[PDB]
Amino acid sequence: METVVGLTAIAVALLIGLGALGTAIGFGLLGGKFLEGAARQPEMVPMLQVKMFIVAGLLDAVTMIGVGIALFFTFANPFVGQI
Amino acid sequence: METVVGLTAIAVALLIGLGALGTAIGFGLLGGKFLEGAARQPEMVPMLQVKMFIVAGLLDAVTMIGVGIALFFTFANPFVGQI
Amino acid sequence: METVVGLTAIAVALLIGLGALGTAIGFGLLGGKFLEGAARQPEMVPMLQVKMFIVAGLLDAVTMIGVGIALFFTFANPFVGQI
Amino acid sequence: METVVGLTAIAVALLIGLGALGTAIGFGLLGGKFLEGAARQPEMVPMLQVKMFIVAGLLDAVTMIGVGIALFFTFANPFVGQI
Amino acid sequence: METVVGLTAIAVALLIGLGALGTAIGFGLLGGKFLEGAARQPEMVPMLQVKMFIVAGLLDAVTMIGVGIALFFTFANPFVGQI
Amino acid sequence: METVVGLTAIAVALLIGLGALGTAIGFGLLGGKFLEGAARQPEMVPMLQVKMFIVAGLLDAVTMIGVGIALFFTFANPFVGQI
Amino acid sequence: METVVGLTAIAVALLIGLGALGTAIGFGLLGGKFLEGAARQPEMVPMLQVKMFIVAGLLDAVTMIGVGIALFFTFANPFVGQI
Amino acid sequence: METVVGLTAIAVALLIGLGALGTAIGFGLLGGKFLEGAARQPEMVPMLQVKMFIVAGLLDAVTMIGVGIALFFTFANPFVGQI
Amino acid sequence: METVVGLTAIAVALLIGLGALGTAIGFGLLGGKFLEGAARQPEMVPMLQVKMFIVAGLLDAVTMIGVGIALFFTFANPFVGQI
Amino acid sequence: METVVGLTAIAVALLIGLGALGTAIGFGLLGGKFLEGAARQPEMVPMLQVKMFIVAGLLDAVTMIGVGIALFFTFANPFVGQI
Amino acid sequence: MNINATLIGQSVAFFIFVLFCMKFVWPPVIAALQERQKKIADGLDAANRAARDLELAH
Amino acid sequence: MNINATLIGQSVAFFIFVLFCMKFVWPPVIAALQERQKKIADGLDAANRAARDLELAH
Amino acid sequence: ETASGYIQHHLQNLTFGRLPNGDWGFAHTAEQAKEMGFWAFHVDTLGWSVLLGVVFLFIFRLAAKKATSGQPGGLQNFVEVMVEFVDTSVKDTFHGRNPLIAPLALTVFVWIFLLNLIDLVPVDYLPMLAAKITGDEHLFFRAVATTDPNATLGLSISVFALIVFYSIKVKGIGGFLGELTLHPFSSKNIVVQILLIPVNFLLEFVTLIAKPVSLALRLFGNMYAGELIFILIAVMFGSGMFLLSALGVALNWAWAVFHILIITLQAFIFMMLTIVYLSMAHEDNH
Repeated sequence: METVVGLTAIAVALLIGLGALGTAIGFGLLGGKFLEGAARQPEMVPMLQVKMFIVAGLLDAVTMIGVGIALFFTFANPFVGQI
Repeated sequence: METVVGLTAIAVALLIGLGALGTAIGFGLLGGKFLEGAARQPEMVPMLQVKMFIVAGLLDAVTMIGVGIALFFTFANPFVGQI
Repeated sequence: METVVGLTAIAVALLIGLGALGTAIGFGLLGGKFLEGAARQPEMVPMLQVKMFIVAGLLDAVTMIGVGIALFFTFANPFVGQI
Repeated sequence: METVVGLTAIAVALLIGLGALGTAIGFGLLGGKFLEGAARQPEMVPMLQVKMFIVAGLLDAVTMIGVGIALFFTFANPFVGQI
Repeated sequence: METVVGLTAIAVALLIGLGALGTAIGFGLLGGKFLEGAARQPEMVPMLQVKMFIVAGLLDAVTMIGVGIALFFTFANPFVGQI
Repeated sequence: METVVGLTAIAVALLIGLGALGTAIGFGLLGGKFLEGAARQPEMVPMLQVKMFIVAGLLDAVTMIGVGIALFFTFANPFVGQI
Repeated sequence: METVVGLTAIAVALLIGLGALGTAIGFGLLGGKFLEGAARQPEMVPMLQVKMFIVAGLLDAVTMIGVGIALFFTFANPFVGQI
Repeated sequence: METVVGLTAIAVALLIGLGALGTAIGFGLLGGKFLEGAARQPEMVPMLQVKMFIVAGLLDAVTMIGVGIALFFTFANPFVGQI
Repeated sequence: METVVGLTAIAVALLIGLGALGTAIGFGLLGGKFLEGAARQPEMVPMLQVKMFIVAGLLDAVTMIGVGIALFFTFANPFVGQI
Repeated sequence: METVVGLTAIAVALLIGLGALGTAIGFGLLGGKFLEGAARQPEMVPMLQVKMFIVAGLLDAVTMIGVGIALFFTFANPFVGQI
Repeated sequence: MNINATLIGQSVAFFIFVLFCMKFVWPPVIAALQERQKKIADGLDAANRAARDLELAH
Repeated sequence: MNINATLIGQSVAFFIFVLFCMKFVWPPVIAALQERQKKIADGLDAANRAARDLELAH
Repeated sequence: ETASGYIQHHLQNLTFGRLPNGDWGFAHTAEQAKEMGFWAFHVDTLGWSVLLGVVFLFIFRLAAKKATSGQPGGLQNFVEVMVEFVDTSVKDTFHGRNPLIAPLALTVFVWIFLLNLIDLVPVDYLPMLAAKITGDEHLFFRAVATTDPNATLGLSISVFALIVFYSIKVKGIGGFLGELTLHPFSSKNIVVQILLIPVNFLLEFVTLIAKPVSLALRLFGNMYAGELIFILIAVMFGSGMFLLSALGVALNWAWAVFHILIITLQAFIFMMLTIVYLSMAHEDNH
């Protein structure tokens, strides 16, 4: 019992920490090019801002599945029930 | 049996975490080039958007095979049956 | 008890440690293009500064969730209560 | 049997997780150059598309050998036989 | 306590070590663009230096929380109390 | 015996996973520059292709040794006998 | 205690090694831009060299805190006690 | 006996896996620039190939050492004699 | 003593290994910009070569502290003296 | 006796593997700009080639300490005599 | 998961549908599009020839 | 697990999704096809007018 | 009943095998199904895939059999749009004269789209109606055909048979083996060429075998994760709590709207990869 409970605290840290690492670097790559394109054509900013939020939905797609399975492991536990 | 169950919680975290990390950095690269391409000429935005979704299905391919197998190790369990 | 408590200290270090690593790299990628845009178009820096804070909220979305959960694990550990 | 089976769930998570990580970043690098080439030369899109899918065959080849041996370790086991 | 304290020395190394790694790489990216802008147009330096310090605050924000928690776990210890 | 057989299962996942990660990123970089050159100079495409394959041979050389030894450790085992 | 003492040798290695890794990569990015600026504007070198040392103070800020704590855990020990 | 033999499979996997990762990424960077140079000046390609092979020797030198020590640890293991 | 001595081998491997990894990547970044500058302005080479050694001193500073501590932990041991 | 001999096999894989990883990526970066400079200035290639060898000596400096210590631990193990 | 003779049954279905599609679905539809495209091309070319014929009358 | 409860929940969600597609995804597709239907009609009609082209015999 | 039992029931296909009980025989439990050999068919998956294949083929034949040439009718207008789109995609990717590629691309796209379309309806509507009609409250039944590895492998292995067939038909047997051993590397002398033939085969054979496996797993992955996430969202309502049910309906709608992109992209990408892979079996790239 103690090993499954202790190894699920670390499984939650890997699920949220690797998602945090990827989402923070992915928005630095996408947002750096949004500020560079907004300097190139400042009249197209409204259009580029909508196209950036469409891509933001694609970055935070697999990260929200992992942040949702990681909150499921802290308030419920599918492994503990398996003894 | 507790070792197989505890190491399955880590396997699920590595399997979703490395997918969340790869998909967030991979779309930050692809998305950044899409916004940069949109800045050169906004007349081609509709065409470039269609090309981005054609690549989004190639980029997010193996990351969904790991998210599917990870949700299949939490509810069903191919390792418990093996004793 | 010690294996649940000891592995929680590592879970906490992974939650905020990976968050610090991703936000510092992400703000170097984002901020590097903000200084380049300000050097090319100095009259647009008031606009670029507002556009940067819209990306900063997206870059810190999953990282602040990790920090919130890390403090929760340190002062109200949800695994010690699961025996 | 319990250690060989519990360490095979970690082996599978590394085969599919490292392959998911490398192909999502590789297609973000490859596809990011295809979207720029499609903007620089609007008439070259049909040629660039067929040349990109040749590279896509090289990029995921070794990853698919790893997603295939991982599915073999998940539904069969060459190690359990070694006891 | 042996296990709790032992694993807390590792937790502190991960908190300060991952924070140092991200902050050092982040300032390499941010600072590289500050020198590029300062060489491109030298009369912009008074402005670019202040803009670099605004971004430096966001860049180190999570790293400083990580160092704060690392010195808290070094001289005080929440996990030890849990017994 | 079971620790040698279990660690061999991880050794195989580590051999193939790192090779998959490396070649997927390597071809994203190489192939990305091939599409960039093909877009600017469409007359050079038949020549650049031959040259891309020259490099593809060097890029996979160590990776093929790695997956070859990984398959060898699954169908045969030089360690189990060493015990 | 044997384990408390032994895990501080690994804590010190992570704390100095991750700092060395980040600082070595960080100065490659910052210094590479200093040479690029110096070749473009030889008359600005006296100013650019002083600005590089401003950034160098922020880049190493957390790495030196890590080295200070790592030497503290080597010649003294806050974890050896509490046991 | 089993720990030394088992941990040598992990040592062999790390010597070849890390070498494969570096060589695959290294040739993606080197080859990417060779195709850019070949597209720019197609009259110099015979000269750029020999210059690329000079660099290829330096790039794989330590990787060849690591795969030569990994095939030595695999056949007639040097650590088994030490105990 | 066995686990303190055994974990000191890994501590030394991490100090020199992470230092070697960072210093080799750091000089690849700094070195590429020196050759780019030498190709653009061959008259500037005497100055650029001296500025490169000023940066090389900052780049290797923490790596040499890591290698110095690693040789100390090899021929002497501050952990073994603590039992 | 066995954990020191087991862990020193992994310590050698870290020293050579991380060194191989860093130098292969470092020479990909350094060599990529050598070919770009030679493709830009065909008459300067004999001058750029000697400058690349001066930088190669800095890039591999710490990596040669790593492989030197790795071969010392393999044949004249210094930790197996301290237990 | 379970790999079964289902993939043989699926392969048989794939070829039967593709062969029927090639012989009885695609040719009649592309023939209609080609006939229409010829009528739209002729509708401009014959009209332009008839309009240009006036130059001979002049 | 209330099986009936699951059915009610899925039913409500499906109803909302169908409403969205009917008032969001259906209008653009029918409009696009009807516009093509009109372009073809204009093209065929214009060819008929071109067919009614006569040259004066003077 | 427990939620682990509901999820484990949903992840089982209707299987048939010649058991000794009688000529006709079906699996009544998961263990009894897994115990059978490779000579047992998933009847639900063959049933839905054949039915939707015939539906696609029938609605297109109803238009093709009465094509007006002039002004098109409501159905013919839609059928022409699909043919025009596929022919454009083929002509932009392939420059040859093969009459099989366009009918194949249209069939592959529309069939795979319809096999995925039955996933948008509530996941336990069809299984309960099938159970009630059959008279067995514990019957196994899965509607979505692409969530079974066998359906996606059946599609890719069949495409691979065409890739190998055309390659051999135009390059010749000796030429095809030649591409796998004489390219990408060649030399003016035999002593170097003999050292390159294993390297050539090691590059070409690996990159050839990854084509059927990638097509199947790329189609299976997104679809299997999609059906499984709907089964997990359905368990959320089973708890009976009001706030948890309100979250479940919002997530189900958001996931279904996101799935309208996935259903379209996987069908389109399988079509494009099929056209591209066949087009490179009629040309040379070394």
